[PDB]
Amino acid sequence: GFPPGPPGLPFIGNIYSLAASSELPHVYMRKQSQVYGEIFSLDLGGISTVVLNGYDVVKECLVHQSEIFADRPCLPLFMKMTKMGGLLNSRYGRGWVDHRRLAVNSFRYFGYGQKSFESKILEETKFFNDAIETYKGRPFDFKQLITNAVSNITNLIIFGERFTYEDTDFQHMIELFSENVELAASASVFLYNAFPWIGILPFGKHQQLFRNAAVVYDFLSRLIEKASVNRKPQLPQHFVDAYLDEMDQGKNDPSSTFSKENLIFSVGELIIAGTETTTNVLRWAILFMALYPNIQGQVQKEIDLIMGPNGKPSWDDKCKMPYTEAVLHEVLRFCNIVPLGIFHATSEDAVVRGYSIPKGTTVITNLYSVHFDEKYWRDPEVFHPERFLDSSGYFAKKEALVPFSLGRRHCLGEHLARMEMFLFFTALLQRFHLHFPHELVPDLKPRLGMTLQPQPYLICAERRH
Ligand SMILES: OC[C@H]1O[C@@H]2O[C@H]3[C@H](O)[C@@H](O)[C@@H](O[C@H]4[C@H](O)[C@@H](O)[C@@H](O[C@H]5[C@H](O)[C@@H](O)[C@@H](O[C@H]6[C@H](O)[C@@H](O)[C@@H](O[C@H]7[C@H](O)[C@@H](O)[C@@H](O[C@H]8[C@H](O)[C@@H](O)[C@@H](O[C@H]1[C@H](O)[C@H]2O)O[C@@H]8CO)O[C@@H]7CO)O[C@@H]6CO)O[C@@H]5CO)O[C@@H]4CO)O[C@@H]3CO
Ligand code: HEM
Ligand SMILES: C=C1CC[C@H](O)C/C1=C/C=C1\CCC[C@]2(C)[C@@H]([C@H](C)/C=C/[C@H](C)C(C)C)CC[C@@H]12
Repeated sequence: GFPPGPPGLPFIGNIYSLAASSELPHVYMRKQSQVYGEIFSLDLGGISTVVLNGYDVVKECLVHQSEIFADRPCLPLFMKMTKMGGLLNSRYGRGWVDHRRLAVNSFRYFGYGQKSFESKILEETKFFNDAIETYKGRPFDFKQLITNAVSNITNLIIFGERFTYEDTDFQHMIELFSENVELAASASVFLYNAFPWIGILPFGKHQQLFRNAAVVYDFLSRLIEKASVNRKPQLPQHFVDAYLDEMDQGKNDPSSTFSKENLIFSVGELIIAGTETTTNVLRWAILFMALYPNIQGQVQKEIDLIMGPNGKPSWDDKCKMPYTEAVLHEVLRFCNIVPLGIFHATSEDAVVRGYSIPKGTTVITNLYSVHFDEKYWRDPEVFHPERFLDSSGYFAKKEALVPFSLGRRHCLGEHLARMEMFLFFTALLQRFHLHFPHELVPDLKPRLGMTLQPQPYLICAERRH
């Protein structure tokens, strides 16, 4: 029958278990998998859920049974936000196919498929490093600047332009949207999805989320209107124009899935997916480089050898920079920016390893448990970039590294994120030495959210050459 799992209280089930725990949810789930096995169940206030732990079960579900596990759960929060339309939380089906295909094609065509695109990223690193330089080595929080810089890469693809670092209205929208990604992980929202009548209560994190989402929605529709002003039909300049072309071609198809709503949802999703995740990867990398100056120095040694101290970083340099690549992958493995992926659901009744999983069951992919899977990793609890180097000193790709997930829903933005991570990291470490103020003791415990981000920390960036 159904997979077994820990017991919890009546009504609220394992929401109590997760909330009472001293461990963050993904850690709690990995430990429970040592007791009940690789696939176990949680009851989240009456919502029946299975958790997939370790490389093998995750791959068996997302890859071997790719169609069956490619759906999204109809949680009240998600139904309320996007009606299971758009792209990121779209039901597995025609609408998802339509939006996925459009987004994938737009990212190549308006983005990295064009010769001039990398130079637009480099211009962003220059805007970004110049802003860092203005602090003149005094301690500050990088979060805002990194967020601006990274969101701008996708802005180019979506809106056809970057926005300046004085655009406080755009930055405010992103701040509320990011708050929502964090609130989505709270006990308040787990309880809301279990007992949606809690919406009657006016105070709480659930009302903070709903209010933020209304503000963000309006802002996004106004950005999309402005980006469509000078549109030339069938000659799109960006994802918005391309979306509008699609709506025109499907005007007489009534089952066409493209819509004004779905444009706002899919745009919002593309914006927050990229901005939240890539930002946090860089924020974790900087923390660990300041923490471990010998590792920071090896990276800088390699930059100087390959790029030179004044040469412009290029994506083609990556294959000559194995240690830089090792460090970036080890930040992804170790820091787990998306620890529990995005929740899946079964699109039909499933059988996995003898256990029955009924249609619509929520499926949590514990990606953290894959990256700490001792069948595949030696001492996964240790941060060790050199685990990614082969006996000739070259970067070695590992099957059980899946920070972008696997299967049908695997990260659409992976290639772009990898370019951004590499070019921003190297441009930054080429120009500055990074360390903490007064060598101060920084906190490395992540915040609770749907992504893992560090607590606020100051860093001193000092010009090198
Ligand atoms: O006003 C009397 C009120 O009585 C009943 O409510 C009780 C409730 O059921 C209990 O749970 C408890 O409430 C405590 C609550 O659980 C705590 O979370 C807390 O609140 C903090 C929040 O955590 C934090 O988010 C923030 O609160 C902000 C809200 O999130 C935000 O939405 C906004 O709230 C405003 C609302 O937009 C607006 O509705 C208006 O509120 C009126 C209500 O519409 C109306 O129902 C009635 O409230 C009754 C209610 O019916 C009973 O269930 O009158 C309200 C007029 O005041 O205005 C809101 C105020 O801004 O802004 C807030 C900013 O605070 O911060 C708080 C910090 O405390 O503490 C609660 C302790 O009370 O008890 C209450 C009654 O005591
Ligand atoms: C370090 C950077 C990033 C990481 C680690 C990351 C990770 C992930 C993960 C784990 C998923 C879950 C897929 C699943 O459901 O199993 C995902 C989905 C997704 N990501 Fe990313 N991501 C990154 C950057 C980006 C960027 C920059 C964009 C867009 C500009 C993006 C767009 C998306 C979209 C649209 C989905 C949902 C796709 C679908 O449902 O079909 N991601 N990502
Ligand atoms: C799609 C939108 C934009 C317009 C409106 O505000 C409604 C809306 C909400 C989006 C949300 C709110 C809930 C939490 C969502 C679903 C996030 C979910 C939990 C996914 C998070 C993963 C980890 C991403 C960030 C990589 C992404 C989009 C967020």
